[PDB]
Amino acid sequence: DLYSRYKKLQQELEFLEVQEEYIKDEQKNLKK
Amino acid sequence: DDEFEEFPAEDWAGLDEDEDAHVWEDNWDDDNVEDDFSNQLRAELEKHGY
Amino acid sequence: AAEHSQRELDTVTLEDIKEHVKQLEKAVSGKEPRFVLRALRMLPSTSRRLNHYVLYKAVQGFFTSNNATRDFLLPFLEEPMDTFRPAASTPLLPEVEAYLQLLVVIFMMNSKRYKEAQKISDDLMQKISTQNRRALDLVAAKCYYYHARVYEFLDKLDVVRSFLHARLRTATLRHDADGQATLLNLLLRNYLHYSLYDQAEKLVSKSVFPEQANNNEWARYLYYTGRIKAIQLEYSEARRTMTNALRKAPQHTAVGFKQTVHKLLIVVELLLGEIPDRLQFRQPSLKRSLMPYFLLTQAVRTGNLAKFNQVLDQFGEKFQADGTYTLIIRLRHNVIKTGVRMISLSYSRISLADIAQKLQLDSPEDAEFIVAKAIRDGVIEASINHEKGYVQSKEMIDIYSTREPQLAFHQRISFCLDIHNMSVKAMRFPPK
Amino acid sequence: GAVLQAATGMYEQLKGEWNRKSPNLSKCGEELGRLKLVLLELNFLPLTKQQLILARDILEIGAQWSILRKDIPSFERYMAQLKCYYFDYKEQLPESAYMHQLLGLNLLFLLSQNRVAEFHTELERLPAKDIQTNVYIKHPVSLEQYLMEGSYNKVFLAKGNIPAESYTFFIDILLDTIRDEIAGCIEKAYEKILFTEATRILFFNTPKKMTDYAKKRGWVLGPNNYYTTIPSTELAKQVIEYARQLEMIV
Amino acid sequence: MITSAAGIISLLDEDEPQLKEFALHKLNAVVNDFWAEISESVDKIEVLYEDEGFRSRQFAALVASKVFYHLGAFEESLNYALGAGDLFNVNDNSEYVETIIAKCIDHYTKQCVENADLPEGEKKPIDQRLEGIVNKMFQRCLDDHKYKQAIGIALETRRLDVFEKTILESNDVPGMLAYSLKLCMSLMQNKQFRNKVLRVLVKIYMNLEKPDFINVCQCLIFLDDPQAVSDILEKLVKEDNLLMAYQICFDLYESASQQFLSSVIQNLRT
Amino acid sequence: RQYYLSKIEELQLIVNDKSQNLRRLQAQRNELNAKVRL
Repeated sequence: DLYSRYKKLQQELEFLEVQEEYIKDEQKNLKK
Repeated sequence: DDEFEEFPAEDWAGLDEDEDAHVWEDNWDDDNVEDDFSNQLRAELEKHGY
Repeated sequence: AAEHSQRELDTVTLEDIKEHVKQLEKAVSGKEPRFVLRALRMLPSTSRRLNHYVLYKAVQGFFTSNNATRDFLLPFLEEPMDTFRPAASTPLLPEVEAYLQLLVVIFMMNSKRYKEAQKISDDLMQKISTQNRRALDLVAAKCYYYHARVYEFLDKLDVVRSFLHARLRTATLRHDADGQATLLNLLLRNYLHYSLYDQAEKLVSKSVFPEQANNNEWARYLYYTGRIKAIQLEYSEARRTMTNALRKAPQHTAVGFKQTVHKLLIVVELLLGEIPDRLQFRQPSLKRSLMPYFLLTQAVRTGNLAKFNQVLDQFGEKFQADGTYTLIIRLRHNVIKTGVRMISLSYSRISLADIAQKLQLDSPEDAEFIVAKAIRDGVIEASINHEKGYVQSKEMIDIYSTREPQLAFHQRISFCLDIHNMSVKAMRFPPK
Repeated sequence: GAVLQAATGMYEQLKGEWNRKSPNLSKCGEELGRLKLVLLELNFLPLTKQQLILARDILEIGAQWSILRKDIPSFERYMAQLKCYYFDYKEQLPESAYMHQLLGLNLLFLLSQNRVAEFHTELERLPAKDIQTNVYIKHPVSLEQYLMEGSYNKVFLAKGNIPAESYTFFIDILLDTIRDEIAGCIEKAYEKILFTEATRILFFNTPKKMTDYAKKRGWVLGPNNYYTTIPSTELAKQVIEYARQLEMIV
Repeated sequence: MITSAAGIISLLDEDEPQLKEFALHKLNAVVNDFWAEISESVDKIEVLYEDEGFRSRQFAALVASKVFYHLGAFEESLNYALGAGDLFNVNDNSEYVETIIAKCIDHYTKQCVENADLPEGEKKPIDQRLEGIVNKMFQRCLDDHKYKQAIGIALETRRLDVFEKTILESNDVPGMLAYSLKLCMSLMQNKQFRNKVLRVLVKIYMNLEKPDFINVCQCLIFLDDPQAVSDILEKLVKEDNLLMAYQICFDLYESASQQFLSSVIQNLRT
Repeated sequence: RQYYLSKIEELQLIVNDKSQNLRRLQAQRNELNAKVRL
């Protein structure tokens, strides 16, 4: 319940970070 | 926005009469004391000749 | 006739407050901060009306879950005898109940009734001490501010210090900004109100203000720290901060705020030697209010001890009324440094006998001591040649080819780059 | 109760020996030591009005004894505790006749170690009706106004205008404070200063004293008795930072 | 009523220890009112703490702990809060107590994972006080009967002993076993700790009075332990529960790898 | 117990901030990719 929600929150933040770095790299390559 | 009611929102008394209510905006050197111009020159110049 | 207009205004205020409440619910919907400052931004304008019929209708419409918290306002509330839920028994959002209790408090406040407002504000904070939701943090900031407004006219600010300290620490732990800013400003006012300037200064040094805090709270904090360092003798940073705050001060409202800030910036400036601009002594909203301080500045610029003494004897009540009587003591004792300041700005070199003649110092050694004290501070840049008697100022080297423009430009361009970066981060595209 | 009445008589004896022309410092010292030790048991700081009168008088006699004993590090602590005991939130004890005396003493002490900001705060603390009226603080305010205006010679004239004998103790050390401040002012005001005029304005009547105070600093006598680049790194870091803020997306 | 801490910090400079005890009691009474004045005078508190001859160095440690808790130097606040000892009433609901408890949990989890990944020869020792106080969180959670939260904290802290105890003493053994299995499969990533946790649930499953051999076999397939499942199948064969054996083997065929099935067959053959 | 809720709300605010930022970055990449495709 509480702990599972905490784990899902941390996992979603991690996935958000992956998407963030991917989008930055793709932005650089698209600018080129 | 906060009106800063912590500060008493100072009422300007009873919105009484101002000094002149002019559009004549002045500077800090317009409130000094001077004594005309001709007298300045002469009274300062008889010590040397006029 | 009057009842018809009153009923129409009650209905339009009911719809506006309904918009506020719906705005709280669609702000708690979407799980996001903001859109609640869109709720609280115009509580002054709606609190302008605050009639009894509209408040009672709102209470009966949005507190359909009749609780003891609704049954505590009802005794003091005067409900209309003859007199809307936008509809099931879904439990009330705590943000909604806090906001509704807030408007109830403010109506009960503007009617010059304080003690019951004191109790009701206390019960508002006793329940807000139980919630741990960021949606009830921006609301809670304004609840705290209006609560301290309730308490201020009841002359019981000292008892609130413990609560404000605890909630400020709670905000700092939760990284709150609006609540933190409101509590910090309010507690600085608490410390200065009981003349705990040392305590306020010490608190300031170990407390970092959030950069994201709203403009008005930032201006309040800047004013408070500026007063602290002005009575703490940090005049240069003082004037810098009050100039910043006046740039952040509202143009239309906060007449009392701008008046106090203008008064303290005037005294800080002429303590540092700077002469306040005459135009700020000309706007109608400030003219007669600064008229005591305007005569103060006239005496300061003239520098005659006779008119100075008469101005002091005539306006000392105004001087202490702002907590500036000691400030004006230092003012009366720094007018001489001010005089030396224009003397040295006008003259590249000047004999100390000439200094005593133009300043009425009656002694070359007295002039030497006074000018040495003045030049100790960063008021006058010179190079005293006691071999001959020169007060030869430093060569005004070209500001260009001196790296000073490079540093100033670096700071400014960094400011523009941060502005651009924050703007591009604040694009905030919507989902649909 | 019983300990409180015993301490009442005990500090009656304390002040009785103390107000005697020159109290035997050891007796009253051990007395007030054990007296504060038991005052910890008599509810030191927050209450019977006589209890706070007792504790406030303990600290007042202790502070004036520090004047008499001539110890500053303890003097500051007696100052702070009895400041928590003089005039802040107390309001139940009768106005001590010895309030303003030590407000002035503490202000002068604070000036003695270059604490003008803190001193000004303490000036703000006390009421406005007394700065220009109460002589126990008119002597501080007059002297410090003369200090701030730079009229040091006015201080040299008024050093004897103290309102009570319990001022000269740090009137002397204020006299040394002003002279060291003045010496710093001359050092950062002049380029070269002659031996004779330096001896004249350093307020060291003994020329030997002036020479010792000159050796104490690096400001030296002089032969005839008469005392940038392009860093290209931080600015380069700045331009690289600008390029960084242009690049690397938002 | 008090107005500042100047009197108290001035009392702090005094020499006799008992007056220091009284002043420390007053500081602990009011450090949430005016922290700033003692914040600049915390060096006295540190030199008070580091003295061995003090009879109450723990109280100085606690005072400095609260001071640093205000200061935001939560690292030194945690240091001198662990230095407080038993006077840190865990059962207290103080905000300082609560936040230092949370930071104790965070530091313990960080230390636990950084010691778990590292080999045995390089394990930095965990402080005894933080281990005991976090054990007091598990005990307090069990007394409050928030068993899921204790399970989660144990998984965060790599404490298989606390996890095993929490599952054993939990009121609902099968439901908590299922919740732990779902969490372990769907949410945790570290493979070696995953194997250790799966072995823990396997042991609890087999020691359970009516072993949920479907879940045990699933965990064994996830663990790749053909010998254990072969022995369990032999146990089922000798125990006559043939329906268990049939459903288990069908599950292994549907789920386990070809190598796993071939190895199990070879073990069943021998 | 309350520690769990505090961590959850902190992670929730961080996640909201990062999701809003990711939406902004996705929009920027969308317009730039549209320009490249055109």
